Amino acid sequence: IAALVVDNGSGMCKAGFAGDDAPRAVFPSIVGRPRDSYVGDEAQSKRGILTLKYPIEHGIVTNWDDMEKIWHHTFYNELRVAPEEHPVLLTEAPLNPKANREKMTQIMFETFNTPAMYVAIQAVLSLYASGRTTGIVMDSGDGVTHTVPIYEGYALPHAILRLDLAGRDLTDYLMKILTERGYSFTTTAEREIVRDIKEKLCYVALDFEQEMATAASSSSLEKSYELPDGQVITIGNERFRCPEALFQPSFLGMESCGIHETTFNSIMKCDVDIRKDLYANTVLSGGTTMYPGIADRMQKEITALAPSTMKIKIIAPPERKYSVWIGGSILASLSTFQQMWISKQEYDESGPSIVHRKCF
Amino acid sequence: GDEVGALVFDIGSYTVRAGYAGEDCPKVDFPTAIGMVVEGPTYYIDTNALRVPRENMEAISPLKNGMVEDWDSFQAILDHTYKMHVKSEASLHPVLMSEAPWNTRAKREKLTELMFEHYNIPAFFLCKTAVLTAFANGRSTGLILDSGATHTTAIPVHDGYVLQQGIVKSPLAGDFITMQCRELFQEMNIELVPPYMIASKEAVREGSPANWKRKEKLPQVTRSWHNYMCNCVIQDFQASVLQVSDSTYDEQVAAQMPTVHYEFPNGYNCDFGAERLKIPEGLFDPSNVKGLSGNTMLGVSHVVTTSVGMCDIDIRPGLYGSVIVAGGNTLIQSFTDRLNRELSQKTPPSMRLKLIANNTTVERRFSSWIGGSILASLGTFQQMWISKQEYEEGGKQCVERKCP
Amino acid sequence: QVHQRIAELRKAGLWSQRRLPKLQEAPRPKSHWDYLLEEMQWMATDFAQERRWKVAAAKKLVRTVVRHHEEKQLREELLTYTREDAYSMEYVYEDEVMPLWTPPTPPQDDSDIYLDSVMCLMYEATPIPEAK
Amino acid sequence: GLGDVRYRYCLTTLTVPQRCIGFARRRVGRGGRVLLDRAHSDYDSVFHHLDLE
Amino acid sequence: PLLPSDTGQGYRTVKAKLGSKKVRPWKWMPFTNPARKDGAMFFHWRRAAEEGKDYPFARFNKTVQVPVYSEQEYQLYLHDDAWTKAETDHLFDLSRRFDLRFVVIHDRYDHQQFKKRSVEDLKERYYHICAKLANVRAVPGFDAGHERRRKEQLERLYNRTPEQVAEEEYLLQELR
Ligand SMILES: Nc1ncnc2c1ncn2[C@@H]1O[C@H](COP(=O)(O)OP(=O)(O)OP(=O)(O)O)[C@@H](O)[C@H]1O
Ligand SMILES: Nc1ncnc2c1ncn2[C@@H]1O[C@H](COP(=O)(O)OP(=O)(O)OP(=O)(O)O)[C@@H](O)[C@H]1O
Repeated sequence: IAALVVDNGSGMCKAGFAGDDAPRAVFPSIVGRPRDSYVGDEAQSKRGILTLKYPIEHGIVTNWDDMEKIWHHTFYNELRVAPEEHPVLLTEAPLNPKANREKMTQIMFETFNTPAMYVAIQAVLSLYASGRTTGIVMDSGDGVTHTVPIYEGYALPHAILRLDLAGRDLTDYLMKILTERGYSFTTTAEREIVRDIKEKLCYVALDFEQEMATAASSSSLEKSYELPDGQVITIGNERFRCPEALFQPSFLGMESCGIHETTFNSIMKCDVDIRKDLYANTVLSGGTTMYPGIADRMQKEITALAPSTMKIKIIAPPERKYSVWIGGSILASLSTFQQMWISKQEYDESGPSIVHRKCF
Repeated sequence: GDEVGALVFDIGSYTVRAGYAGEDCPKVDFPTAIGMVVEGPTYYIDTNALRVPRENMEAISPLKNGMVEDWDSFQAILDHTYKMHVKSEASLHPVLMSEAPWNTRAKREKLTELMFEHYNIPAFFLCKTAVLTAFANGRSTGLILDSGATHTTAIPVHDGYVLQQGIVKSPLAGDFITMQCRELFQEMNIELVPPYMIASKEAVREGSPANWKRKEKLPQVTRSWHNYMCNCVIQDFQASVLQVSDSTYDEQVAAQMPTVHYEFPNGYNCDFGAERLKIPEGLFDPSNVKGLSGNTMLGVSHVVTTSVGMCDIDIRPGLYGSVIVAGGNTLIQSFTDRLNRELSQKTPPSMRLKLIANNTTVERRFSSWIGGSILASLGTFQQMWISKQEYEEGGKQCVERKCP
Repeated sequence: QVHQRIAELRKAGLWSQRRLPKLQEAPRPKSHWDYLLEEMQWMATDFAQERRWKVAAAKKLVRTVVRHHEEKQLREELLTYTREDAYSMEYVYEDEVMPLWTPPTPPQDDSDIYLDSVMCLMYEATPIPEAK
Repeated sequence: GLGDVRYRYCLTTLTVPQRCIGFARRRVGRGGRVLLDRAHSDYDSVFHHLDLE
Repeated sequence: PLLPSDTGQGYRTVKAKLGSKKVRPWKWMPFTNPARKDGAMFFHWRRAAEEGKDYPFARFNKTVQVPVYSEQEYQLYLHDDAWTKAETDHLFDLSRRFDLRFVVIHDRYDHQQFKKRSVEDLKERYYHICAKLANVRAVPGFDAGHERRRKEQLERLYNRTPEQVAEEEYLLQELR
């Protein structure tokens, strides 16, 4: 009966019905082509036989036919509902070009015949999911990281900042260091193994030098992990060396500022008055923020940077990775939002620019 | 026909503003100052690259008095803008650019040549900032009062054309306020420590000496970069504390006003009283400013009156009837009220003085970019683009003819 | 007082400063630049109105969301109008029709004259001057 | 004043949300959309006449 | 003060109706503008069924008609004892460019390569030239001094000091 909510990301795609508390289907966004097409997990196992491509890069779609196949797969196979029967809500990364919005609207209306649709910004959806009026959202997914300040739900485009450090880089760095300790990971299978290790084991250190000294002397920070072959490996100081790259990009070799510095700069860039609220309503989102202990380190860093009289308060819900989708799910179920839909007749009469007329 | 995929650029001494035509607010806004290292040189441009300290790095800007001087730096800035923020080939997008009212002909010609030959754009057009500011508010005729970082100027506009004769310039602008702030701090003996030097800070009682530690791992940096960081701190102080007195500055009345609280990066915090009012009074009465006894300087209100008085009489009712305020420096608290009081007092009663109400940051700073977007959106404007085929012959000949 | 105000009217000198003469004229039809200026005015108005609506709608949606969350907790125990009104019925006054601000239209014939901001000299001619 | 009509505001009533909505002005949007521009008054509370006998 | 924009929503009672109709495809297409002499092609969002139709804005390209003359005409009729041919040609070129907006023309007029002129002088010269040319062209079958006086009076009124304004106001009120 209700509408659909589809969220597209560089690493994972999430789809579900409005009003539900969690996405019904989650799968990786990859398209396999022969050396018919394959998508998601079916392509992953076939990837040994097939050639793989990614239709999204740094949150920006770069190939459209692949994206069309991704949407077709999502709807018909994962959701098993004909699109023309339901309204469809979509998500968009901040600072997205106009042409992308127009092409997306054209595809959605003409190819799939959806009766209505809307496009929303992921950061504001995360803010909705948190349930706050004014705040600053820190978003770090698989491909890209953004910091977006919001004032009464209106995202200030000029204060937004961007950073090209995300989970993919951290996984590659973990592979590099684990090879450097003496193991051997080359192909995509070992890359998935390393991603699993990163998700399972790594954590953020509150004080890097003290933890380094402890790992230098003590055995109390070591761990072991079991591989698919049944053989085991040992992992040590690497556990917190990898996530530390967030606050010290120099490790990866990039001359860029850390996430805390970027957030502080974004807050400072806005007007003087609203700074007080942003400090007290800082929000974290995305999969990359799921590392244990990140919130305390962030709070300590921003407390060091920020003026003494301000009050800093980090917010990190346990399910923050799906928070972006949860926000969209809440929004679609609202009553007042029903008047904000773009109808099919409006697209027919006006054209794709109608999206630039409504979806905000 | 109102939706041609065009881009519009706006560049100033403080920040560079770019975006897509038809949008309401500029998409990207980053500072104009960039870092340069010799041994062609290497440029670090955006905010993230600029903050990181490094050895032998100097701070430079391509603009001088509102005109381009360092063409290599300008080309690097445009390259960074395109590649990182736009992420689209320049050959596909028509471009619109703003220019200072007094920009000379040869520099316009060289800019057009650079764009067409190097960036290979499909179409081009140039306009002056005053006209675009007038368009943003929807006025064909009006007086534009602009107070940026470098100059405070008054430009009259009639039927969408700039009247060259009436332009009046003054040097009292944001940089003058920054110099005044530096003088104040030197008088108070407050040491300025830029954030990059601080490793950590402790809380200290009001007025007491600061307590902080230095980052030992810092490689030595140059003079200009350190000075630029100090200027950033002082700019923040300007934005936070200063205020303009409603009437003429009076020490006794100011002394009775409540104070304000500020905290520096190194943890030092002290309360400011009459000093936060005495400084901005310079913009309205430069004569009494210490160290600048030269009375030949003109205040903002006197600048406006002189600029209007130099135009044709029949147009003066039109100019006084629509006065537009623009520029970042006008954002100082209580500036518009003092300007309105002065103008209403000094203007002859026979003329109906009016000030356009636009007192918000986004539209007060980005007015020129908004006007450019509006102009690019117009359907009938599509006739006026300069094309590559037109660039071949009339690129030099018709550029003089095309954009008056 | 009458001799002194006849002195004063010979003072300020109707021959000196008080009341003024007529303006001349020459007709001329509109041109491309005038149409561009009108379209610019219309577009600027549209831009401003859109942005302002934009802010208001965002605020309203945020307030609705926060109140929805509050209602969820407690359970533990104006911006649009219909299509028909937009494109039908003319809001006639009775005892005429309300205007509508449309973008400029191309001239069907050479009849639209260019006007300007003379303002001070009130428009439309003077029928009966003195026998010059 | 200039006294132009296209810049005038006047009282109006909608049909679906049937009520007097204060001073309003009609205008044409970007693509084809027809919009109503609403002004402000300090008597907005009392303007709910309807049916004007 | 807000503004309501038209919408076809607020409910989903329209499950029908919308489910029986299909949209007309759109296209991103190039177009030719007759107003452009170079023939350059720009791209366009438009309904795919109306390809090739001329640009509907080209009907706004209307120019102001300004006369022209040859050497022989300037030899016979337009010769003047206070204007060189080059100066008049400059005046007429400026008039064509700026569409007889004489204030703008006076602003942009080259006052150093040619002796300074007031706007009234420009108007007078232009009207004399055009009138004589039209008169000759007709098959068998302006007042500068007044404007100058008006502008001088306006200038005198403008520089009136406030005490004079108050004195005039007092005298006026005495007459009721
Ligand atoms: N603790 C963790 N739990 C889950 N995923 C984690 C964790 N730490 C890092 N990750 C990485 O986070 C990524 C998942 O992030 P997410 O699902 O938010 O991405 P996305 O939606 O594709 O991003 P984007 O929209 O920014 O392109 C995966 O690469 C996963 O390896
Ligand atoms: N919020 C603020 N309050 C007070 N002053 C401000 C504020 N924001 C900016 N300024 C002042 O305005 C200056 C920037 O002005 P603006 O944005 O108009 O520059 P610009 O147009 O790039 O300059 P220019 O035309 O001289 O090249 C800042 O350097 C500072 O001096």
